Amino acid sequence: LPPHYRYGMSPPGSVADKRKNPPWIRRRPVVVEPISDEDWYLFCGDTVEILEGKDAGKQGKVVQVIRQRNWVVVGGLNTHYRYIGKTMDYRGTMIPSEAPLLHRQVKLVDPMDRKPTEIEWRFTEAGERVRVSTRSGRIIPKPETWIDGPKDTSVEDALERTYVPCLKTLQEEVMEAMGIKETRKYKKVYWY
Amino acid sequence: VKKGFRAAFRFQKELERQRLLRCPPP
Amino acid sequence: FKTEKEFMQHARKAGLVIPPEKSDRSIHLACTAGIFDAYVPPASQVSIRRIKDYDANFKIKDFPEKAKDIFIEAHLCLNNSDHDRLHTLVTEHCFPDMTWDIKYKTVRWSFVESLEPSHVVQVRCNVYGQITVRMHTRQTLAIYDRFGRLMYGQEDVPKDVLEYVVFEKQLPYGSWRMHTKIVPPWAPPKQPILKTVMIPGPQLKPEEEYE
Amino acid sequence: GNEYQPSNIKRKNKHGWVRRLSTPAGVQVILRRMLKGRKSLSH
Amino acid sequence: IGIRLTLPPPKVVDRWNEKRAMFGVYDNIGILGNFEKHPKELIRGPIWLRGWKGNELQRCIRKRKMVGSRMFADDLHNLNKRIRYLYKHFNRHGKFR
Amino acid sequence: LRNRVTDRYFRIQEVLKHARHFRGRKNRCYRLAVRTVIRAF
Amino acid sequence: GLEEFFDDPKNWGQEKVKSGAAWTCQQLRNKSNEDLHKLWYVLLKERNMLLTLEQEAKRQRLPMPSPERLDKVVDSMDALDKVVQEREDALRLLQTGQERARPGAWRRDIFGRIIWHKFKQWVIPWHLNKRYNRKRFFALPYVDHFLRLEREKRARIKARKENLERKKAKILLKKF
Amino acid sequence: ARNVVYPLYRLGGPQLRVFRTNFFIQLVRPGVAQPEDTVQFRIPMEMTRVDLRNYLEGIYNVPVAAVRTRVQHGSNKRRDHRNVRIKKPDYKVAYVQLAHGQTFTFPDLFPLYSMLEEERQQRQSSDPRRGGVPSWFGL
Amino acid sequence: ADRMSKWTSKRGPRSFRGRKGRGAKGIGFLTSGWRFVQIKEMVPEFVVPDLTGFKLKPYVSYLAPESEETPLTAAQLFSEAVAPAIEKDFKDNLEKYGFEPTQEGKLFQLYPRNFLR
RNA sequence: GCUAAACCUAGCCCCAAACCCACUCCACCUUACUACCAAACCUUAGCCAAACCAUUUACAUAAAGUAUAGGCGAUA
RNA sequence: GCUACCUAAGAACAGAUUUAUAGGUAGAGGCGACAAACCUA
RNA sequence: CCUCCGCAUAAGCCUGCGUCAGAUCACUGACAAUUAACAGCCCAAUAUCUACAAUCAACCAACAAGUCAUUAUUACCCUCACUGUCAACCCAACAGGCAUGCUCAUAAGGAAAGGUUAAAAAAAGUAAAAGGAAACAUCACCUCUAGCAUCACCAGUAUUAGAGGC
Ligand SMILES: [Mg+2]
Ligand SMILES: [Mg+2]
Ligand SMILES: [Mg+2]
Ligand SMILES: [Mg+2]
Ligand SMILES: [Mg+2]
Ligand SMILES: [Mg+2]
Ligand SMILES: [Mg+2]
Ligand SMILES: [Mg+2]
Ligand SMILES: [Mg+2]
Ligand SMILES: [Mg+2]
Repeated sequence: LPPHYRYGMSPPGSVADKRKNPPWIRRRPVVVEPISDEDWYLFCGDTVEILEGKDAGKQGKVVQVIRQRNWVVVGGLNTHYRYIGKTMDYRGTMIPSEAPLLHRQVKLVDPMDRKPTEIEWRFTEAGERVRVSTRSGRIIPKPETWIDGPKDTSVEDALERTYVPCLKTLQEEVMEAMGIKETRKYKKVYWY
Repeated sequence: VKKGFRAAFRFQKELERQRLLRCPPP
Repeated sequence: FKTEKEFMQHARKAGLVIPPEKSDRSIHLACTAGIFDAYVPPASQVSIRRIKDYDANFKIKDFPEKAKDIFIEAHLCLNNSDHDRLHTLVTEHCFPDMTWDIKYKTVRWSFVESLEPSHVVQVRCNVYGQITVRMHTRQTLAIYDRFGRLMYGQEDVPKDVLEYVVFEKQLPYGSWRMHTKIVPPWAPPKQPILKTVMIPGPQLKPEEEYE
Repeated sequence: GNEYQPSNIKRKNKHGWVRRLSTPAGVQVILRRMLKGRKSLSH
Repeated sequence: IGIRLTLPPPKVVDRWNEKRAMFGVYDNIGILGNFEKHPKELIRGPIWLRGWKGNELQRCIRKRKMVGSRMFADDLHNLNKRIRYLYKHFNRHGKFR
Repeated sequence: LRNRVTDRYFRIQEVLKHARHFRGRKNRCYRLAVRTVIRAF
Repeated sequence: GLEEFFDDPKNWGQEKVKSGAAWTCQQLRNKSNEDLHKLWYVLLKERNMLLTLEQEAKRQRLPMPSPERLDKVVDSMDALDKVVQEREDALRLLQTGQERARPGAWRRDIFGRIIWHKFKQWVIPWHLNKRYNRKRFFALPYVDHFLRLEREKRARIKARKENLERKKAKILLKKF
Repeated sequence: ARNVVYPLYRLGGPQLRVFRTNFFIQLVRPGVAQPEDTVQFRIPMEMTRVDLRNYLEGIYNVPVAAVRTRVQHGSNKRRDHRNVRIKKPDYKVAYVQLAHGQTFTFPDLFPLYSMLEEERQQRQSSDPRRGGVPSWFGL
Repeated sequence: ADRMSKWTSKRGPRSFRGRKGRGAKGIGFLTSGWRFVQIKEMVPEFVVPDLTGFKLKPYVSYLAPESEETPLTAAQLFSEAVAPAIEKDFKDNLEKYGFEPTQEGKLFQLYPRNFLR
């Protein structure tokens, strides 16, 4: 977007983002604390615990992760309760909408010890990079269909290694197939 | 935009006296 | 604007195509717009069995009074005018149902000993069951407002109040929260304010005619 | 007064790029605008 | 108006941190170290002006004769401009004559 | 600057508060205040 | 058959066109050249369907039924083009090995900068080319001060960005 | 045939064929009333009229008879937040009148919520005799 | 007195409009009577094949697996293409292997390129 | 009470070091952002200061601001 | 590119006329029916 | 009731009172437009003819002395590409101009009175007795310099070319 355009928990190109952060503004940036490139220690959906704030100590699940603001959306807690459908005379409906939380503001949960565990994205024989806990010997992996359409090519068709390597051009092979009988050749001109 | 840390405190003290004169407490 | 369809039609006329942005994030709401089954007052153990599969520790008879205490907390939510424990206590479907008319006013209501004891009636069941208690307690309410005029509700003498207050418990880490309050069509009439309010007639413009 | 009675043929003549690049002082003019970093590098 | 509105940002400044802790440590370098190296080299600062502190006109004169063949053309024209200015400035118009 | 002139509203309120019983536009601004107040003292 | 210039009439009004993902490049790389021609033509048809549908959606001033479908077909066509370019590049590398596919050179232009000019296929020769000889590709000494000035501007932007980055880093470390 | 130099051709060269022509096309509904025997398009910035005939004959084998070209300059009265002249996408449009009496009409293309549906219709609006008293209390 | 626009079609007088054009490639030549003759020789020629019976659909189904991005490395492709011929020939002068001295006689030469897109 | 005020932080500042910039396809010295037929170096000048004006006059530390030169008048 | 003067090559009705278009004369200048007038407030 | 305008091309600008909605004497965003026979955009070599104006062009009548033509020989086969087309438009004061073709008020086009009242001073018009003002250029002429050629004078030769005077 714009230089130092402030991203938010809404979509990265939303119209509501344009009523939130319009292109005509040059706002004050937020200070981003840089973490290591392989060290984005949050995965979408994993169970963690907020070590701070109201309802801390409970178990939540980070679903949305906008690495630009470097905050974590652990659903299950850390929410305000705000009306929606603010019409002219409609009574509205209160919804518990949840805002972000900082990466240093929450701790990932030990999958076997059921405790807030700070883990290191270490190496293994099977895995080159994987988060490995220090309080316990456990590796935290990332957690988690198609009906064919009328224009959908099957995998059975996709298994054909039909690119038999030749020394001729793609145009040449096609003309061999197409039967475009070439009479004249190109004349030699210079490079002015 | 005076880079300073005291004259602010002076104006804050004056404004607090103004707040006291605005409506004296019980 | 009138609703979503009116806004969309005047949007097409205004040409403002709302572009569909693909987002995985949704609302993890824990309230229900209504209840699974409303027990009409003057065999439901399947819902109790389905509820016991998740909680596995529930005494029905002792569930009421503390919830009544939570209901008393609702009175405290008006008596302290404290939306904090209110949002910590009841459902979001109840928060607008308990505050958006209650705000910008003073309420010093309270509950007192039951004319008739509350009895558990309801049981229900992306899982949220609903249990109601029929209660006839003593009430002491008064509608004080921006003018400070205590306007609706008797001053000191409590009155008998019977209703089927329904709380609800969702299924995560929470507990029962207040859902709604069943009032039958056979309920007694309420006492309104002493202020007289005009019901305006069908407002005819200078062109039409009045029937 | 209506002095500015411009015409496109004479405009691209007296202000174009070929004429402004025909003598090396104009090349210097092009370079001066370039280090000035404008957009309308010619006319 | 011309004042602040609130108390400004709280001046978190530790007066006893490490990058100021040695401020002048090992800086009596000459006579306390058997005359190996003077303090006149211990300064980490620009080579235009590392310890021959004349006037403003002198400051520019040293800047020229030290590093003039190392500047972009704007700095050379600038240094020449102010050098001409100062050479006119010293001996033309003032209070004492 | 390495220091700008920071004490203005305090200075002006030191100026004008010994003549705040006047009439006309000089009830307000520092120039009219100084002239009339100096005359008055 | 103009009937393909609109999409499948059955899917109209369904609010979404169930289309798969784009063809993977290496997966597409296993197909024959004749098959590549077939894929490119099918891509052309689907892309035309996408363009007509989107322009009509603007004409009807409504939302799009399958917004990702157009860009997905575009991306798949681009991947097929990447495969085609890879094969042509392998041919150019094997058969002669010249690096830039068009023959050309690096030289200097009348603005004094260093650039790479492209030769153009043209009939008459460089000893008689009435236009190419008019191309003043020579620079006498009168380009010196401007060239060094260009160096100066480049250096100014360079030191500016470096100072900005390191000072931002210093404030960042101050935040910890 | 856009975005590339075509090969140089001499008096008697080979027929410069194509392989995978990139010049995609877009044919829209007519805007004003038009005759039946012609369908127009927003062709891209490159190809010829005979090229449009050829591309149609390749894609669908249509009986192209007449071909038309008009250069709609994009407008230039619309400004950004920096207040600059920013011309729109200019476009050259074309029209192929098809033969043998064919006449193709424009296809008539483009011919959580329930919780709110249990809320907006279930408002239970404030009674006139209620007069602003909150209905959460039942007494 | 306006300059920031592009130099598209509409600039000035008649012939000043006449010379330049938008991004076409020329097709013909201008001869007597101000009459243009466009040869079928220099024209574009877009001959696509028949699309019937090709089982490769325009989109690919999501049920298929993923692979590794194997770029067409020139040495890798050259080895894969020339391995059997060289293996037989050494077990048995690169003209048998098809090395091209010059592409002066080929329809689709490479340096310069005469193919299209 | 309104207009208003106020707010940090964009990035600029100088230095340190270090030699840098120039090919998505394309087109680009003709009317630059269009695919096509028969020529280069030649001394910078001038004021200012002479209380006006003219010769004269600039465009690491140390000897030393001494030896050279001045309408022997200003200084360099 | 206005205007002054000239060239090229057109136009109108009665000349020391005006004008559509290109082009040329650069200040230490050109131009000037010489007004010590003009050459972009 | 106005129209010495108006309609077109030319130039010149660049979509600029088209459509669907907002609200800013009561402009903004999105969508759509202008489909060429007119006009440009040209013209395969080498040589060679090209005195007989135009004015209704036949007379008269001239001067300022004429604004338009191929031919010879050789080589040559394939056809409809590209780009302008809109509009209440352009330069300036915060009075005016615009080249050319048709209609000389007309088939086209246009509205000087926001609403009232009926003051003076002013501006414009109507009316008023009785009187009726109570120097530079230049033709002509003279003088002087210059006996002659390939970029002006001049493609000229002292009845010439240039410079002064009245
Ligand atoms: Mg056209
Ligand atoms: Mg002097
Ligand atoms: Mg002129
Ligand atoms: Mg024609
Ligand atoms: Mg028109
Ligand atoms: Mg009329
Ligand atoms: Mg009017
Ligand atoms: Mg009037
Ligand atoms: Mg009279
Ligand atoms: Mg009379």
